[PDB]
Amino acid sequence: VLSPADKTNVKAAWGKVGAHAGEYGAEALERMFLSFPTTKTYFPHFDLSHGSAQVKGHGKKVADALTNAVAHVDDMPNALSALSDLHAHKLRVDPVNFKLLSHCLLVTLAAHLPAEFTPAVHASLDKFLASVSTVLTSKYR
Amino acid sequence: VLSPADKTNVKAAWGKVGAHAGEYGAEALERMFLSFPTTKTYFPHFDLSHGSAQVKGHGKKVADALTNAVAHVDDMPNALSALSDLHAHKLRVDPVNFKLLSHCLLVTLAAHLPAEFTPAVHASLDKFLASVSTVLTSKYR
Amino acid sequence: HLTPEEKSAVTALWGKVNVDEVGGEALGRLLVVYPWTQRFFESFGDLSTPDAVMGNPKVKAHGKKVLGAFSDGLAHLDNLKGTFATLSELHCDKLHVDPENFRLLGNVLVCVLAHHFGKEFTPPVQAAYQKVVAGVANALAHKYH
Amino acid sequence: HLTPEEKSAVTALWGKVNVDEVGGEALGRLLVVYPWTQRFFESFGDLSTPDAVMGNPKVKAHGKKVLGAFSDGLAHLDNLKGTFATLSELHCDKLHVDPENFRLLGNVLVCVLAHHFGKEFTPPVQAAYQKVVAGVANALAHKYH
Ligand code: HEM
Ligand code: HEM
Ligand code: HEM
Ligand code: HEM
Ligand SMILES: O=C(CSc1nnc(-c2c[nH]c3ccccc23)o1)Nc1ccc(C(=O)O)cc1
Ligand SMILES: O=C(CSc1nnc(-c2c[nH]c3ccccc23)o1)Nc1ccc(C(=O)O)cc1
Repeated sequence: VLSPADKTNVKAAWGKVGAHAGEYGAEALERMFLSFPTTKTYFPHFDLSHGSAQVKGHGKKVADALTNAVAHVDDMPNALSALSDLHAHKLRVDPVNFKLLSHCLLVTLAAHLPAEFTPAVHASLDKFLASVSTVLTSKYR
Repeated sequence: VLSPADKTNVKAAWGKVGAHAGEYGAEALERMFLSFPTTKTYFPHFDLSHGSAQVKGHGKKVADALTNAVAHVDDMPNALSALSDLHAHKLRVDPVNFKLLSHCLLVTLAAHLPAEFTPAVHASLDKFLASVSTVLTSKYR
Repeated sequence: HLTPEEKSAVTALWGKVNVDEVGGEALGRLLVVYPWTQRFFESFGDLSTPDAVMGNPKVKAHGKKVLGAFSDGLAHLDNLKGTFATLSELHCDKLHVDPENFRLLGNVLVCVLAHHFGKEFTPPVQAAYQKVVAGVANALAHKYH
Repeated sequence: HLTPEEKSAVTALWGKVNVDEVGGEALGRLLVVYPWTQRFFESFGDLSTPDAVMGNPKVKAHGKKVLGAFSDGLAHLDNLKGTFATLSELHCDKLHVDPENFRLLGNVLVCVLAHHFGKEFTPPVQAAYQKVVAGVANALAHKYH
């Protein structure tokens, strides 16, 4: 559960990400596939090589979902209802994988935001990604 | 995040517990202290012996809090905010302990309500206890 | 570790376990309560609802094998890592099951025992069984360690 | 189980890691991001705000020891479990730290290396470090296995 300060921090940090959101989504996926190779079992069709168009494309979709979650932070079950159906009901993703991707998104933000990735921002983003992850791993409709 | 069926199941199962709530809360605490002795670190000055009046009284408090959470399943951050203050802000309980208590509460219910503890009801209670645990471990005010 | 009196109380209760039911009920509850686990068992057919899971004969048959592995553990509490070595390779090296899920299945088994035994599944008896299922989960996860 | 190329990458980056500060940064961030961990550090004094934590001299001094332990692991990658035996007994048998918190601190450290090294902290360099922090956490948790 997010505090007012967390919501401010998330909106400010994601604002700093701005137009790079898609790039960062893609890099986070790449980091995840290299660090935690079992996650690749969810994307076997995909070309998972460095510079992959498929990873670039997927990364943009992930990023846009996160932007949507930020804009609807007080309405996440509703905003992410179709993504929850996909991840929790259809794909049955093991929740551990959300911890892995969330970590890799934090690493990616840390690597790109050396002037803005403060401890408080880190904290708020970690909570935000836990909240998103909880919605996407829940079947509630 | 709970589905409508989860909410129905939880209200029905906890409604069946009824007047047993405190007894079953105390039994769950006892199960937890015996099964997972590291949890006693949170209660260092308590009498945790079998039959303990302090465990009985604490069990009633936990049980009443759950009753409140069940009634206010769609308003839990508000309803449980003082308990979040207590567990997240003051005691700083490590979240793993919530898994352990939650487990012991499910064991207790299984042992006492064989007809009501169906797989679906077990699943819904696990999700409900996770939601309660998330509120109590979060700092959001 | 289990004390002698714990080991005795464990083996007495285990002797009364319905060997055709308890395993499949534990596996079924795992799949219902922790639905992501169904991804490992898709080949078992219809797991689309709680009742479908619990009425699935492959779940029942597989559960009987799982129960048998627990029985084998109970007969080898001083050597769980050796007893489960090949099972560990299957679950870690081949299936890549997250080890938290081993703990979840152990705890679901404890719930099923409580369900069957009621008041006879006392807090001390539970504590003994928790050591058992922790040992088994740890032994299954040995190939990750 | 790092490739030779992964070993040189890990070694090269680590030689640039400031021993006086990176550990304190990782511990500080652990205390801010995962507030329950503060319960283990009551003797450290003021942890009331992020600024209090990150300026706290006891967090910095302790973090230097944590970082020194990681340095030790890096010098003994083929025997992390032995390297960490004494610390494993402290953390598991005495302090009863939940092992997930070992993984959390390892991951915080990776976030700290990323912050510091930016473009140098490439996905393949991360992957090598992830094997290291997984091995350290596993070694620290040995006494639970
Ligand atoms: C922050 C967490 C996550 C977000 C916001 C997210 C978002 C998305 C989005 C937006 C889609 C595309 C939906 C569409 O095209 O209609 C998607 C698809 C998918 N996601 Fe995720 N996801 C997350 C975590 C995960 C994780 C942890 C995994 C597995 C490791 C995963 C596996 C997949 C798969 C397999 C697909 C379908 C891919 C395809 O068919 O192209 N997701 N996700
Ligand atoms: C379902 C989860 C939980 C609920 C509903 C809950 C509820 C409560 C309530 C209502 C109180 C106030 C007692 C009073 O006013 O006398 C309380 C206090 C407390 N809780 Fe929890 N609690 C939960 C989980 C936990 C866990 C997992 C731990 C630690 C293992 C814990 C440790 C404590 C402690 C140490 C106190 C203060 C006891 C005292 O010193 O008097 N709680 N809890
Ligand atoms: C923690 C205790 C567990 C025990 C004692 C156990 C035991 C076993 C046994 C005895 C087998 C049969 C091996 C054979 O036929 O040679 C097996 C197979 C299997 N187990 Fe487990 N297991 C455990 C946990 C899990 C968990 C948590 C998962 C997944 C979430 C899992 C997934 C599987 C799968 C997919 C198979 C192959 C089944 C098939 O398709 O026939 N197991 N396990
Ligand atoms: C995962 C990597 C970790 C490493 C490498 C690490 C390393 C160390 C080292 C080197 C010491 C000092 C030992 C000595 O002076 O004899 C120490 C002490 C300690 N560690 Fe850790 N630790 C880790 C994780 C954690 C976590 C996650 C917690 C708690 C949440 C924790 C809590 C402590 C405590 C309380 C002490 C003793 C502090 C004191 O009394 O001065 N450690 N650790
Ligand atoms: O933080 C958010 C939106 S993002 C998010 N993460 N977890 C939840 C959440 C809402 N209700 C739940 C029930 C149980 C478990 C978690 C949740 O929400 N909402 C939110 C924050 C503060 C309050 C308040 O101070 O009353 C109310 C609402
Ligand atoms: O299930 C509940 C109450 S109990 C609970 N557990 N987690 C949450 C929760 C609410 N908002 C969050 C934000 C992020 C992470 C988790 C949460 O709530 N509410 C709930 C259920 C379904 C819907 C819907 O279909 O739109 C909306 C709301």
